[PDB]
Amino acid sequence: QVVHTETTEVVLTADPVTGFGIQLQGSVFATETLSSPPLISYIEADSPAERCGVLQIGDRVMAINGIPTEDSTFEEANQLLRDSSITSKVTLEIEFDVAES
Repeated sequence: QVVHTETTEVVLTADPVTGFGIQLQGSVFATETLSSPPLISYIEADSPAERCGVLQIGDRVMAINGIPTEDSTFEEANQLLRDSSITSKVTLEIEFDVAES
């Protein structure tokens, strides 16, 4: 159970069905804590994020498509996901903390 902590660059592509079944809450749309920054905490059983083979609940998004969000803006996160349609794909910079090997 080694302890780690790094940032990952997960580039996703808007699926022709749903697009981005993955949701990121800025500690506002969840009863668990609030007034906090935006992060990933929701994936679909058929979304590019789930099938990305490198995404899960816990990823701290703080630099998506350039926009690292300001303080806390849930609406901002959703906007970034929708702004991915422009290029058909987005690059979300997240931070993970390994705590189990």
